[PDB]
Amino acid sequence: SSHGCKELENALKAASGTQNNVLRGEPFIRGGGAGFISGLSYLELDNPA
Amino acid sequence: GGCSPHYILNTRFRKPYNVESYTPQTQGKYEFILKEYESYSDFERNVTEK
Repeated sequence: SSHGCKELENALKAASGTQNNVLRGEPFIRGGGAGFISGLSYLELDNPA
Repeated sequence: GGCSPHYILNTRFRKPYNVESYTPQTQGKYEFILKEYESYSDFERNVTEK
């Protein structure tokens, strides 16, 4: 009797991820009291209006 | 001399003689920019022989 095995495994798990997140905005105001100008022109991201 | 009426809101001001205008030209400009970037890379390799 005689016997012989050859056995092989090869595995490749590549992966990747990316994310680009960009936000911009520019309130602009003319007229009105400078305190109300600054208080409104500051961009509230939850209410850009 | 002076003593021309000059107002801002309810307050009245005496303009200096040297000054041609001091006037509440009121304006505001805001700028917001936000740039978030992510990348990641993963590489697993296995080799087995028997």
